[PDB]
Amino acid sequence: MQHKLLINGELVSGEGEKQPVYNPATGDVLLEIAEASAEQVDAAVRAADAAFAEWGQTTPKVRAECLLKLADVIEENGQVFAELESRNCGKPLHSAFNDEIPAIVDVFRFFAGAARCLNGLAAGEYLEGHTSMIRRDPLGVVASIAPWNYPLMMAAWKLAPALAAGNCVVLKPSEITPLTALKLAELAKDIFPAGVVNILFGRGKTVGDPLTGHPKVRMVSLTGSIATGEHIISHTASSIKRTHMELGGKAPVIVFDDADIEAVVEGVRTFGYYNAGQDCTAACRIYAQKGIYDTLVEKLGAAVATLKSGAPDDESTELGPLSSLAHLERVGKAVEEAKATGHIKVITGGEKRKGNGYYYAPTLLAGALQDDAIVQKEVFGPVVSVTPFDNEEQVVNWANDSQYGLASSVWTKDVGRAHRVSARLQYGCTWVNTHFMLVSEMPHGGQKLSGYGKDMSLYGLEDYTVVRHVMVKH
Amino acid sequence: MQHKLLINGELVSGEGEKQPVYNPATGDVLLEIAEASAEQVDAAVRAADAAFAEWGQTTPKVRAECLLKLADVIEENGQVFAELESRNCGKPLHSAFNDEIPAIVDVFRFFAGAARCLNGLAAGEYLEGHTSMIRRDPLGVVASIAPWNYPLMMAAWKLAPALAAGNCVVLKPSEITPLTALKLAELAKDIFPAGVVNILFGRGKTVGDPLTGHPKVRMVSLTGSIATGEHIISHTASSIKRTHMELGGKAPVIVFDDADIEAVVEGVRTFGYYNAGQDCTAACRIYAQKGIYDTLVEKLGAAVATLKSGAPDDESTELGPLSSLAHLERVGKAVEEAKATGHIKVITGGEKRKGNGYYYAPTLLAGALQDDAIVQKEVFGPVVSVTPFDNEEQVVNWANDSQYGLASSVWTKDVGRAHRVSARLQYGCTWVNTHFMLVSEMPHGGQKLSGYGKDMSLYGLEDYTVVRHVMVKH
Amino acid sequence: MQHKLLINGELVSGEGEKQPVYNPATGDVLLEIAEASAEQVDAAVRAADAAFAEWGQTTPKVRAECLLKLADVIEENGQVFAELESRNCGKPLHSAFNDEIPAIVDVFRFFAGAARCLNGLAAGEYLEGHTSMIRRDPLGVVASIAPWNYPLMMAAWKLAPALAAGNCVVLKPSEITPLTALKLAELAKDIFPAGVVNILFGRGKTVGDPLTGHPKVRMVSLTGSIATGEHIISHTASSIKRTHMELGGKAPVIVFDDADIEAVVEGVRTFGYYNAGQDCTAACRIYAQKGIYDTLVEKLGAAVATLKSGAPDDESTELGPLSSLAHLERVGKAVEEAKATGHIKVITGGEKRKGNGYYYAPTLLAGALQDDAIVQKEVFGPVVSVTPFDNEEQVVNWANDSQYGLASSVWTKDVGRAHRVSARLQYGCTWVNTHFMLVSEMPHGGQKLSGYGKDMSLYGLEDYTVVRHVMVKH
Amino acid sequence: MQHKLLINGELVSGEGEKQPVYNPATGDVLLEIAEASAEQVDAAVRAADAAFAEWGQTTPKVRAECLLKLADVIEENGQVFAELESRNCGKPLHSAFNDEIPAIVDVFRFFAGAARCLNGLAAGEYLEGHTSMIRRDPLGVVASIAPWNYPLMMAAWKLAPALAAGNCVVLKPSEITPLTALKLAELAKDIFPAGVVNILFGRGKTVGDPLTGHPKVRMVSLTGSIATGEHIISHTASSIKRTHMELGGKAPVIVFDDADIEAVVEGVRTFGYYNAGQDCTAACRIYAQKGIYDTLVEKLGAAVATLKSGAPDDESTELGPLSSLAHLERVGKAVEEAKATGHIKVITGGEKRKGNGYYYAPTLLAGALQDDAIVQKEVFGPVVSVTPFDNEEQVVNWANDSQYGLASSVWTKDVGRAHRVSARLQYGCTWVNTHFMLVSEMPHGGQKLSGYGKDMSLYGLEDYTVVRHVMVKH
Ligand SMILES: NC(=O)C1=CN([C@@H]2O[C@H](COP(=O)(O)OP(=O)(O)OC[C@H]3O[C@@H](n4cnc5c(N)ncnc54)[C@H](O)[C@@H]3O)[C@@H](O)[C@H]2O)C=CC1
Ligand SMILES: NC(=O)C1=CN([C@@H]2O[C@H](COP(=O)(O)OP(=O)(O)OC[C@H]3O[C@@H](n4cnc5c(N)ncnc54)[C@H](O)[C@@H]3O)[C@@H](O)[C@H]2O)C=CC1
Ligand SMILES: NC(=O)C1=CN([C@@H]2O[C@H](COP(=O)(O)OP(=O)(O)OC[C@H]3O[C@@H](n4cnc5c(N)ncnc54)[C@H](O)[C@@H]3O)[C@@H](O)[C@H]2O)C=CC1
Repeated sequence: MQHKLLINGELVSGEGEKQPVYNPATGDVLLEIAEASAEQVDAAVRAADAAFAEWGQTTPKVRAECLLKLADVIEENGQVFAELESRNCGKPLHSAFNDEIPAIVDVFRFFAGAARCLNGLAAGEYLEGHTSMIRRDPLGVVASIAPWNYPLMMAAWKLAPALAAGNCVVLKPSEITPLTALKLAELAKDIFPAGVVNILFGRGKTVGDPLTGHPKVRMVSLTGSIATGEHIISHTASSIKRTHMELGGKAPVIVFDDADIEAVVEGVRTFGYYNAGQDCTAACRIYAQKGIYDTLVEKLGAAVATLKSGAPDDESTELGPLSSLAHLERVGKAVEEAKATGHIKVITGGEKRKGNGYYYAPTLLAGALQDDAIVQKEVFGPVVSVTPFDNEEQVVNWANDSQYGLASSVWTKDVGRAHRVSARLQYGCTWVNTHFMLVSEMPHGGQKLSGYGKDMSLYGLEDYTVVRHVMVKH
Repeated sequence: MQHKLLINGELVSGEGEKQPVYNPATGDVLLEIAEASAEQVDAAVRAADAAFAEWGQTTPKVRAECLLKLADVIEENGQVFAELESRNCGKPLHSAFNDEIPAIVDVFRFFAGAARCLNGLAAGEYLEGHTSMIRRDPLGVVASIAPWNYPLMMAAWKLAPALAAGNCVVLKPSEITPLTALKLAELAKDIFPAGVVNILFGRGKTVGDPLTGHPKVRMVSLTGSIATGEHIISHTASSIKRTHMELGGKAPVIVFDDADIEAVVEGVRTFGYYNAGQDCTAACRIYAQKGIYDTLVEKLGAAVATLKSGAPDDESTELGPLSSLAHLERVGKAVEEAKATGHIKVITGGEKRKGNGYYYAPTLLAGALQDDAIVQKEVFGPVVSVTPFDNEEQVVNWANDSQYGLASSVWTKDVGRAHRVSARLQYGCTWVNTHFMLVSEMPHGGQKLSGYGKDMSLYGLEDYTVVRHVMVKH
Repeated sequence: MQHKLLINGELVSGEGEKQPVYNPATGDVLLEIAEASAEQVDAAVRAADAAFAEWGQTTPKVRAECLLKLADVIEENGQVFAELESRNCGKPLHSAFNDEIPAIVDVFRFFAGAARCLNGLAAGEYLEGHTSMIRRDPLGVVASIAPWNYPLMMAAWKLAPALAAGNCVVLKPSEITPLTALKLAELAKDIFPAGVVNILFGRGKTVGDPLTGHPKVRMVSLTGSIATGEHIISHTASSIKRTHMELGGKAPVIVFDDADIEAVVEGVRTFGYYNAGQDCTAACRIYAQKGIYDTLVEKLGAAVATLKSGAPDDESTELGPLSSLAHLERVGKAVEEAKATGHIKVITGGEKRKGNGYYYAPTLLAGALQDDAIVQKEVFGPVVSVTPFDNEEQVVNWANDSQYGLASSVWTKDVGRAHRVSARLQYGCTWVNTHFMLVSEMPHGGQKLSGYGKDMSLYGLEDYTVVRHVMVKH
Repeated sequence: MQHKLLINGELVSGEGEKQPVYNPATGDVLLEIAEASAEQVDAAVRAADAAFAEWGQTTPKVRAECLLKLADVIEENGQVFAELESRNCGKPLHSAFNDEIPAIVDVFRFFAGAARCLNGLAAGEYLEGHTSMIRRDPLGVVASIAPWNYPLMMAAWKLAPALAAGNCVVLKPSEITPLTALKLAELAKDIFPAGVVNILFGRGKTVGDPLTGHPKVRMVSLTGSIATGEHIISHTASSIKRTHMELGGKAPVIVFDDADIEAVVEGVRTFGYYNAGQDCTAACRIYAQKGIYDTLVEKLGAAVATLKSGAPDDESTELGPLSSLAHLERVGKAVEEAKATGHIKVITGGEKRKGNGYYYAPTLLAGALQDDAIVQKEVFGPVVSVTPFDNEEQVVNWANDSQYGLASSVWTKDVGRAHRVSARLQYGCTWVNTHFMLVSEMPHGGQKLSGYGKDMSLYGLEDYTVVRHVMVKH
């Protein structure tokens, strides 16, 4: 149980107000943790700023080596990290341990390698008698704001490319889920020079506002809700801060008549509900051609109904709780508002579970229409909707008439159709005949209200550099 | 006398309010032009949105061809274009014809070539049994907002990459300098399909606010002031619009003891006052090493005093007027504030010219200190200040202690020093033993409050695309 | 009608031996052209080496501009180039004019653009206190050897990236087909500085050998047979000359049971027999799944039998003659070899056309086995074989057990299978559900005995550069 | 000492003839090692080729992990590798351990990361209704030939990119210096799947020729002499094998009047004679402007003469022996022909050292002229020549009139000139005011008779891939 902030190479108790941290599987408080005070946010940013003079002139190879050691330390401590995440998030331990930990280590190893591989334009005399070259320099201090659904994983996605690029970082995890960030703080303390990495604790208003609005923070990076994104953008507009934003999605799952229906069902059973659907790429919005609609709904309803909820440290557990009491009510409301339309049918689920801890039933809803709030707004819970469609053109225009733009999939056995739909979809990512898969080499990020900017890949690193032109007269 | 807007392939009169356009050399009204109405702003964006369906799916080759045509049409009308810009802007005719026109033509020809040269990640199996590929797709409707200092040039810088990336465009020129834009509108009418290029006219509040606020606008690109920049980021925050920003600069000209002093004087006499200093890269704030400080002030004062003001259409004319009455007043005020410091000597200039038109005397200001407003804040007039400095480390630190980050130069004969200073400058571009030189291949753009995003280069193209990951299960 | 060599900016008669050039549709001599003498070969190389001192220091902009004006000139002379190519090669006029001319113009336009877009590595301090940058400089004099199948087109493929990169070029066309290249010589005389382009006439032994063996030639680029590839490689090994090689292919066309059979027939009818099959990507070797083999053989033999041979200048003509008397004998003996195998049935064709000029009948052969010479060796004629297969793995292993690696296609409606096979095929190109399509943006070039290096695309330009590291100590 | 071959996952004794390995400090025989037999060569290529089936389809993540593992194993055994290298090559122990070992480990760590960062072209529709993507797939079996100057390091330069690209490898070390190769074999046995790495022992003619001439080998990579290069090119010509060649250089050291003479002296003293000058980037050829010529020659002579020879395992030792008796015989004869020219003065050295072991005296030769053999031919021993020049243009022309193209440097304080001369030099790399410095991210490789292709950097990985165009019809 580690509870202190990391500021300028030191572990320090927050001197701000204490706040409760819950075990969502039971509703019990794990502990109370004191927030960073106004003075602590400011000290953190100042240390980062002072660390940048030397840190921002390091070589790729030195940064690469810091990142590989950070990778090793997380890997050697995988068990402890999974346990804290499962306790804090209610993730089934086996899921946290087997799926997330290996990914988090790999993010770090991949960004170590990428640090050393940055592209440019050929240097030469584009104007007679002058030599031009292009560099990628870092920006300075980055404010990173991580969400509650993948606490350590988001932390890794924000830290790794910022560091790789030669910036100093001030990280605020969600106040719901600080436990693994504060264990990382303890373990990562001496890997980077003092002030290069600072990790704080507390709420958006009390810690987040002073952080993101500091005159020395040159870039804010955020993964959370659109209203938060909107807020950070206006709040930092007076200093034209670089922003980097991932604000959720509402992935259409387009299933045509020639899809392997069993594979769709097997897929959605996992991708609709994994992490209780609190996932920015959740397979939550099915468009199913009218030919296969009834068969899909029946078979999906029956596969979803067998998802096993239980203790997170039980291996048989597939579906854990929601993140907080408030989130549970949020998800519950959305479903009741679906029900209230009169044409949406509950195929299975649609209830909070009995007990303490924040469990909602795995839910499937059918007969959802394009203009329904269930289709158009992100629910972020263990809830999947099904909408009938007639034809390719109509369903592509529906999928793309969305304010979201992060992820999507198409299920069809036809080569031509898969490539047509793929080319047209206005989403950061499109899977063909699967969903959900990410690799550290391939960029994750949105368009429209989903945001802009990439996590993972070389693009991810590029977002934390400024491209510069130096032209030398002969 | 071309006064009509281009909306959906048609030349139409503005149905909003009449406004005056002036000749800055004489102070006379050139004509009055009806602004675009609220309804016309909305029709333009609707046209571009509907045109995007087909235009976003065109090939690189087809967009390139359209862009070569556009280039052609500008070069065929270069003499006319240069005349309109001179009349509206007060630019010397020979300068607008011999410097601006070819560069404009070349911007379009460059971007035609780069539309076909877009980079990606090697397609392949990053996860066993799944082929990943990476795409660069267009955003939709771009709202482009251009300044009054380089009206046709900035229009090109905004039009060329956005079209090359596959977007549709709604362009608003400065209400002060619309004449080349409206001539472009007539000339380029049938080169792109209806709705792909739309050009309007009117002020920021009455036309720019409803344009950048349109729900169908996905990206807003602005060259203009910091205040305008902050306001647009605030205004479009609610829809997380991509923003692309170039908000000016204050280019440090760092001159060491071993510099070629006569080449510095020759350079600054051009690059300080070209365009009356209304240039986002003007050589406007000199740091001069103490060994050469007084000789430089001496020789620069004498060279700046000879700069010739006169009729724009006269080949001997070197310095034209400022853009408007209010911008003359702004510049004048700045100069007076420097005087009132008590420690700043006027070496030459520092008065408004008698006569009609908005002429300001070419001005050198000496004894400017680091913390003076004349050093920290962009004047955007024919005014340069000179500050003495001691040593390399001190001056780099002073130069980098700015809210601006666009352009800069270092003058020194030593290779080591030139590279050391160039590596450390926090500026989008640094020149060595010159200033001011731009080529279509090399990006131009800032950091800090100068903004982010590039114009020109492969990078300025990348800015109008979304990176997409498509992954196909085997 | 044009017969002079281009040497150092002058048009001059060969002083070597006269050689005959035939019209292959009639077997008549078009004219006799004197070869470059050994002195002229030396002289053209020394002119290119002399021109390289300035040409290799030109800006991308200037090279681009040369290339666009060359593109204009070809376009302007489209009709004439098509007639000469049709006369000298037997290509149906409509095809040379409508297919080849527009691609040739486009190649030069594409490379104009790509010349300004060359990639590199971010410049920076990879070693503390040292700034490294990466350049892409030209090699020098490039000897270019073109084949008889696509005379002007291959001339464009060799010239365009070599010039774009800043090399000087000494081109040798096939002695069988020099006519468009000599017209090129006249037309292009003055677009580049003297000696930057040189065009010669003559055979391999008398002209190629002295050219490719010249001490100042730094790179040889050849499209032609494996034996000429082998020979050039030996003959230039003494001076580690850079080689660039496209040596033919034997494209596997893989047809699965779920293919659109009618589309495969339509495709192979054009792509097996376009240019009388004298094409490096011809669809010449079908592997047909057991399920559809017999249907495919029946439908294909019926489609092949309608191919209309006749006067090249007739709009209805689809199949022109072979390139020479010797090539006709070669093709003929290949077909008699299959037949003598005792298990290959002639479905249609399989003879010489009556009359003069070098026409072979459009030919389909069925029952060819994996180890038959008809399957294994390039015939380069209007001849296509068909071989049954059982399963996917078997046939991918068959297709890959070849000495060729240039092009290939897979025909299947199944997305999974399309991507599996495409991933696995050991060929420079793989089309899915089509064949033969090329674009200037995408590379074309082989592996194994097909050679190495690309034509078209940014990669094609890269092949004519040396990457250089300049490291500057602080 | 370890003497066994690594073939297909097993350590086996050579079954060919026994060859002596020498300690070049003393002339003692270290041991005898049996060569691979022709059967063993064949068996190695066959194991690699069978290993490719699965190894060529691994993900970048997997290969990178094998590479990080191998880096870990070399690092963990750093002290032993350096001892073996020292005993084998006469390298001073402190030099091999402090300089060579860290750089070798880093090569592997670098390539591990680069394996996951491969660039491509943007996937999309370059031809309407067709989706194009670009991949980078492995070649299959690579034969790598390592030299005796940096045995382990060159084995890493060849192994790391070939493996990162997805190829299998059969490495032949120099028969002179196999000890670290065969220690690596032992230690690396189980890191890769069976047959993915194979390490043989033996001579160019008995093991080399059958290895590089094998039908399953698709690429040959050689670092060695020009003769050897020319021979590998002719010998593999019949199968058009990809070759990859680093064949030496003669690096010009260009020293202008404004150079820091003391820095030039301190530089060359190290870079002229490190590794007894048996380096392809040796600072061996000085061009010294007439103003500073006599001072440089005096001071250089005095620095060179203090170079301390002595036992390799002694900390004070700076200069070790040459690599063998024959190489010492060669070096001594190159110096004798320089003396017999009648115009070269021996400033210091110019003799074999008394004793056993192959020590030659650190040697400085003055008054050598542009056309002398000592200036035009690589010597590869502790020998440096000095040539007086008059002007910049003359010396750049002198430096570029070489059949070498690997490395070079320029020493001058002037920014203009350093850039002018760097841009013009026809050398794969140019240092400015230093020489010799290599880093993993930056390519090393030549042009002209120094060969082509690159070691280290992303370029060096690209050299072991085939770019492929996959195009899917809609
Ligand atoms: N990755 C995620 O956690 C995502 C969450 N959402 C949605 O957010 C909705 C409602 O609020 P929450 O969900 O609790 O997420 P949120 O946006 O409120 O929280 C994400 C992060 O932003 C921080 N934050 C909030 N205000 C801030 C401020 N003024 N300055 C700086 N940082 C600030 C939070 O403390 C937290 O670390 C939920 O429906 C959830 O689905 C949507 C997309 C992604
Ligand atoms: N190009 C640059 O980087 C420039 C920096 N500046 C600085 O700022 C001053 C510029 O003069 P101004 O005309 O006042 O403003 P502005 O310089 O920012 O004009 C730029 C463009 O933005 C538009 N604009 C203004 N308000 C808008 C709104 N609410 N919504 C949409 N578009 C809007 C204008 O109509 C014009 O087309 C100068 O003193 C100079 O110091 C000025 C001009 C250019
Ligand atoms: N003077 C003569 O009697 C010659 C006879 N041959 C023989 O005749 C046939 C030639 O037919 P193609 O199919 O045109 O050969 P090819 O098909 O590979 O022709 C491709 C191009 O390579 C050129 N080339 C051929 N040998 C060369 C060499 N040694 N050095 C530089 N360039 C060279 C050709 O002139 C042509 O431009 C072959 O069967 C070959 O054995 C080849 C060259 C000369």
